[PDB]
Amino acid sequence: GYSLFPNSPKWTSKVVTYRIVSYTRDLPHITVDRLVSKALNMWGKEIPLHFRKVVWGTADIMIGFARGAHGDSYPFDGPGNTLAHAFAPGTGLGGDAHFDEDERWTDGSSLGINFLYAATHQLGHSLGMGHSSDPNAVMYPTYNFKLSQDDIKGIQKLYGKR
Amino acid sequence: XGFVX
Ligand SMILES: [Ca+2]
Ligand SMILES: [Ca+2]
Ligand SMILES: [Zn+2]
Ligand SMILES: [Zn+2]
Repeated sequence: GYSLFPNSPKWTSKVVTYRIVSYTRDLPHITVDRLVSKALNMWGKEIPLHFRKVVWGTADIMIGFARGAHGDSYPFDGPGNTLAHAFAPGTGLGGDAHFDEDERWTDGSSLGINFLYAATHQLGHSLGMGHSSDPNAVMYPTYNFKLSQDDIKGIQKLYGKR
Repeated sequence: XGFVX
């Protein structure tokens, strides 16, 4: 089933700040905002953790779209291959979640990768979930849904139950 | 992709 990260990195405060630093032309900004909020709450409802959106400066979870190299050692690779990636909880790059601008992202109303699904996966890694061996899990390593029992068991193992 | 760092 579920994986964490080695030595169970996790947010050490009850409040975790997040910021959407860069948007996609594929979607209205407010749509990315609402879907990120929905993704975070799918995890947050299970655990004693609150998310706070900020619109400036450096939040704990920095979220954004980028093409090619974007300041970490994991440059994006244009259309196809890698779609997105995210970092275990920690300072700086830890918690951050990046989406490749060279794909197409949808709110469900158009053609594209489902951004809610993808953001729930990435933000799982942003909270300290690794990949699951359970094909029903949002944290399964490969790409209308809910967290699986495995997803919920894993996140509650790391943070405890709300 | 989930990375450490
Ligand atoms: Ca961070
Ligand atoms: Ca790509
Ligand atoms: Zn990145
Ligand atoms: Zn992943």
